[PDB]
Amino acid sequence: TEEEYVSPRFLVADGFLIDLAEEKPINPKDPRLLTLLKDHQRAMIDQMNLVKWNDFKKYQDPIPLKAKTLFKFCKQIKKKFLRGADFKLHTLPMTVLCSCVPILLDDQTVQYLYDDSLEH
Amino acid sequence: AKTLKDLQGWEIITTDEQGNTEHYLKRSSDGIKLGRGDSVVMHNEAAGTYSVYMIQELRLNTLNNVVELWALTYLRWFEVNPLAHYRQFNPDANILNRPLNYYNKLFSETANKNELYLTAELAELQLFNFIRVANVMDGSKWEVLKGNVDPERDFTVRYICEPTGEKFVDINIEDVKAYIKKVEPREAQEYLKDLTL
Repeated sequence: TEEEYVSPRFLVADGFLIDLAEEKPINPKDPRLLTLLKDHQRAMIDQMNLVKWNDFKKYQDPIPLKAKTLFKFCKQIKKKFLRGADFKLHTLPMTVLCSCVPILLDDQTVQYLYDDSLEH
Repeated sequence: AKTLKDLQGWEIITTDEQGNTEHYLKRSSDGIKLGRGDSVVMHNEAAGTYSVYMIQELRLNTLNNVVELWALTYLRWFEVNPLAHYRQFNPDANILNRPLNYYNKLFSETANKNELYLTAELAELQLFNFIRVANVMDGSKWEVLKGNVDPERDFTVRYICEPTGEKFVDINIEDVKAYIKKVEPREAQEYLKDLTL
């Protein structure tokens, strides 16, 4: 994984396309990008490795990420998760108030990304 | 091929001192007021992020309560031409060795992401896209405000420029606000557009 500013607004880091104007990750398949970006820019994104947001539908718990850049530029909120014995965080229903990044999938289910370099 | 929709929650107010020609919209619930010279944070579907404007005029109809909200468009940091900015504000601008991505990064990581840029381009606004009132201020006031900045509503403006993000010209946003709510729409818009020609 490598970092790079595809434009002043869009930054590609840690496998995600980061919309700096919104301070959050954006699906690399959002049609808006067809107009918001010029071909050479969208080509730069093709040549790079980006997480396919659909691979996320399959998971129920928030995902721990090793991405100093993503958490540096993305808004975060407080969310409550269960602290399991596998030392990971899980959906609620040993509680932890953890800050993380929310990303809206097509499945409409929200997936949560939290900083894995942190001990709670 | 047109329909009349009711501006839910809003109410037009006519005055000079008060009365039942000056105009300004007022929202029933909280009572916020919008008129010439006020800046607002608006939802921008196409852009996928908000845009900020300065209300330029409230065109009303003498017959029916039809309102048209018009305003000057601000540019946010990411709409500034990165190479133009570097060439006009950087001390050793003659050297542009690096690839475009480098200037994108430099600008993005050193710019005040809450500093807006005035432009003379008018746009008609639809109230349902209204998010909240924007606080657009002068650098002096912006300095006193640090440590208590609400990035959702607090902005600072020191230049006006072309919609493309070039030709930066100094302005006293307070003097502009004062001016805009003084003269007549067409006049102000004509003048604002000739500062970067």
